Amino acid sequence: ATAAEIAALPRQKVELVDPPFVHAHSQVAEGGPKVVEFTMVIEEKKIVIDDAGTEVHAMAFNGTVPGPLMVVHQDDYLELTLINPETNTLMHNIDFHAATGALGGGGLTEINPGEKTILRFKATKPGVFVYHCAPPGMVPWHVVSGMNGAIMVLPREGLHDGKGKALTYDKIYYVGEQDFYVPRDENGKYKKYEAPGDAYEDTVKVMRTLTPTHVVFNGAVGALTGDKAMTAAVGEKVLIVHSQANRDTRPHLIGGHGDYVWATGKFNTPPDVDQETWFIPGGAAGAAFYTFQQPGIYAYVNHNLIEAFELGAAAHFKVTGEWNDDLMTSVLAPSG
Amino acid sequence: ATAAEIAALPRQKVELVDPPFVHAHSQVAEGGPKVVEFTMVIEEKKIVIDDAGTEVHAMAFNGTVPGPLMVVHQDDYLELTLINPETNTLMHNIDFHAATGALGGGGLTEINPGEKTILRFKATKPGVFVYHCAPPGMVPWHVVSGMNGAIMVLPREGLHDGKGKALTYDKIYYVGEQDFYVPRDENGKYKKYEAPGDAYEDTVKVMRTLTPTHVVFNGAVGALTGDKAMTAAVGEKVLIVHSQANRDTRPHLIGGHGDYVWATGKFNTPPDVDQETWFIPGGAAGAAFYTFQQPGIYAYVNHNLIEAFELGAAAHFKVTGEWNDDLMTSVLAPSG
Amino acid sequence: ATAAEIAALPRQKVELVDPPFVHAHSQVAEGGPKVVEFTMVIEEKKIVIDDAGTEVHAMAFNGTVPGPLMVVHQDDYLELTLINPETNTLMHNIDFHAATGALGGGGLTEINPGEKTILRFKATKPGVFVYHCAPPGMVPWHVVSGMNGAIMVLPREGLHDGKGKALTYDKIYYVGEQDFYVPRDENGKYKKYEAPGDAYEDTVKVMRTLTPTHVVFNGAVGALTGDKAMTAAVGEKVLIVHSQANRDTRPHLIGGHGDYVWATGKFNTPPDVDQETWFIPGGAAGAAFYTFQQPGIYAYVNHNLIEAFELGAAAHFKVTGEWNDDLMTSVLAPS
Ligand SMILES: [Cl-]
Ligand SMILES: [Cl-]
Ligand SMILES: [Cl-]
Ligand SMILES: [Cu+2]
Ligand SMILES: [Cu+2]
Ligand SMILES: [Cu+2]
Ligand SMILES: [Cu+2]
Ligand SMILES: [Cu+2]
Ligand SMILES: [Cu+2]
Repeated sequence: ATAAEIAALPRQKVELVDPPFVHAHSQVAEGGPKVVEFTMVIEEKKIVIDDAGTEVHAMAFNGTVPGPLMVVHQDDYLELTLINPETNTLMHNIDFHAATGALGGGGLTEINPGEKTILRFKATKPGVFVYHCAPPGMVPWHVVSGMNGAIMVLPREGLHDGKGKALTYDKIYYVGEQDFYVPRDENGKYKKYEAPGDAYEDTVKVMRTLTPTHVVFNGAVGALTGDKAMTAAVGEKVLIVHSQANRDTRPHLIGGHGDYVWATGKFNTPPDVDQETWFIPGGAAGAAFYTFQQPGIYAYVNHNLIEAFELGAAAHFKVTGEWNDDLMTSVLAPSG
Repeated sequence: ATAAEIAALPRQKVELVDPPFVHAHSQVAEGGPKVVEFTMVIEEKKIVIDDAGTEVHAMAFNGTVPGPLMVVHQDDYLELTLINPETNTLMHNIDFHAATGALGGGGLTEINPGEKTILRFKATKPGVFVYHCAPPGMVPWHVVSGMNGAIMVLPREGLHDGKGKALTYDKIYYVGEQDFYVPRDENGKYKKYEAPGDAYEDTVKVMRTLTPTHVVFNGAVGALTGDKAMTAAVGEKVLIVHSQANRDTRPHLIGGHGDYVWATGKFNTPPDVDQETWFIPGGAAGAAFYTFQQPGIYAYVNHNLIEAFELGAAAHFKVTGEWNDDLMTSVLAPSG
Repeated sequence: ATAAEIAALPRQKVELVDPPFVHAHSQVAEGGPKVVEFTMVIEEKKIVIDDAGTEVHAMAFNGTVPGPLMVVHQDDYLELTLINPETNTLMHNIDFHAATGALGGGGLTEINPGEKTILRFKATKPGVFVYHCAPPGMVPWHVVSGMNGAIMVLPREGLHDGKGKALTYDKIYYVGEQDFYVPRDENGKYKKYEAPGDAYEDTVKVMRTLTPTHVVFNGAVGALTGDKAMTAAVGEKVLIVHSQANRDTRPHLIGGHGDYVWATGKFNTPPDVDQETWFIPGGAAGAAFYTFQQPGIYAYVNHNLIEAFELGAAAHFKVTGEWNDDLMTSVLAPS
């Protein structure tokens, strides 16, 4: 409770890392409640989202779409230092779905270019939760320009299945999924603009059709493919955290399953098991736990396959290890 | 069980109230099975749904969009007197998703202007359920002109969490979400018509694109905002019933959570907990239970933020009490 | 399981049947693990999908949209012989969402016209699961041309509720839902094409709007209405398996409920109960169990009612038996 007791608590400063990677943390909390501190600089910046050179004026927490994942434990205090540099042109703020009161922090964090703010909240509820910018009058526009990310609030005792048993992951990835609404000119070619402000009226028009032009993981078509593929090994236990701040998605691991999925993203709700494809509503985060059993390339997709393969929502995993013929075997290879 | 047994049961006449309020009722059932009696008159009427004077020909149970919430207990009989006055122009009926047989009651209740009908059914399954009009050949048209609502079938012992702890609400609010399909002319302006029949062909064209022009709560943009804000106090337990007869929604309380959410709306299915954003599929109702911990303004939204902030799907809660600094605090107010 | 052990398992050839019917199987497995063998031939053919004569070039497992349901039990091996006849024009393959490895078997089954393949996998997880075609660089096009179906992997002990009480169905039906994306010319008329590859660029343009032209059960508007309605009696227990390989759906039985719904489709996840409307995400199969209580015509719909009644997603059940006045009665008939 008391502001004096909260001053007595240990501090712990964390350096953030860019998605899909997640900063060092422990699954089981060592010691009692802490004030965990993060800093993020907001950058408005031109990003290129596909191979044609299509451009978006992105509004990015820490310079990335999505914003980085922050990890705390249940009953920690998270303390954010949020900086809007004077080179920015817009007011921004932050709403944590994880937090209680003042529009998730958004009423207390309104910062113009050149301003900074520090917010603290108590992470009372365990799970993965979306955060996003939400300035009055301009909420969808900042969210759909990439201004969103996730936090994970781990239970103090680490993850468990529905019936008590410990689930320890070997590695964790964060896939942030983004719907973009890029205006087209008379000839169906993507438009380009000088400042974010100039794109406003044209983007609102595309938004009102409810149809994105691109749906991407980590900011761009193919950002998580080729040599940017996520990696694992046969027998390795992976947690995939997935968020969508504005629109529904239906993740699917091609060649795999979600062994335990917290599809609502909340760790006091017991996970579904043996999932082929799970569902994360717009404005939520989810998490899926899988142990790889076969080596090779996997694709991780939004299973609206038009959104996956036409709009850009596909990532790769490259998995090393030995093939298991009991699980699957080619009895007769393709032959005439 | 037998007709004679039903004829012996006490009757209870209930006066309906307009959404978002809900008629007087008891959470734990007072005594044994009753025949609960309700009367609704159907009104066809022009409504104005936005601040630009946009009109819809609404087809409204008891004159409101959505129609009123009816509350019974498990194993009561709901006996509905449905009235279609001579001042109306179309045939209407009612399908309760809570009922078993004859298309939810739809096949037994087709009434022309000038007619009435009395339907009785046993409320065998506890939960919140959609009701809606469904005239053969004309089902979606009546549903997206506002002709839908919800009933709540309480367990006789009241609400309980997933492991038997009782859940008593202080307040209950009914939010009905509606997708509308308003035709435009060649110049972008919404069309007006002089009767409901005349809008039919044009509306069907809009409906087939599957893209609503407006998504609203309680019949209009801003219906439940500012001074028509729903009210609670810090410490109050509130039940929010949300329905959508046609299209999916993803409710979120900005600054809050769904402590217990029956996302499917069915009380024999254990609620999800600590929800940030939950999902209600088109054709269903869901309910969220939450204890306010912080005072101030809260927005209640469909978290496709385009639908919420551009299309109309936003309500307010005004909450009184004192601020809890342990839960959230501004460490450094915005500043250069 | 030693190599010797796998090698000596009994084999069983199963003859497939067309949706919405399901091949003969037992709910409780009889005996120990088996290798269950199925054969399917791929057919590219023009089908008529609505009452206006709109045609599509379907890419059809076994000649049907959806593909047939295959039924095995947990820890059975499923061994599929997949044939692509010389008269087809395109390479096809298969990805079982039930299988582990090589893109669900898609990396091992790429067959040109004139070729066959045999894939074997162990069915380790119980549930209903989508299967679909998935050729590299053309995945959505084969899926939305109807090249998808479902399998059911039953628990060895049959279905159970949450409480561990057995659930035994009398009848099972498979409803495959398909989103089609049919191009139109500038007059608003649906286009017709000579060969499947001719339709490609125009179809991808419709696909990118994310708005299907038609949403149908069993390959056409009205396919499961009228004389082809599904049948049951008062007192029968019915399992409805439903799949959608690309797009969300929200099934509803008008006049009925889902007593037990495995909405995610996976039998180790306890079912939801007393459902009005349930939700199956694109890329999944779901299952609903219901005991009919009343006779009459029921409609079974996607409960986006525009998709149901304007785009084609509506089926019928005709149920025989006697009316129960306790459950519902007309006290005063329209007057
Ligand atoms: Cl896939
Ligand atoms: Cl929000
Ligand atoms: Cl319906
Ligand atoms: Cu912003
Ligand atoms: Cu939000
Ligand atoms: Cu009506
Ligand atoms: Cu309905
Ligand atoms: Cu194919
Ligand atoms: Cu798939």
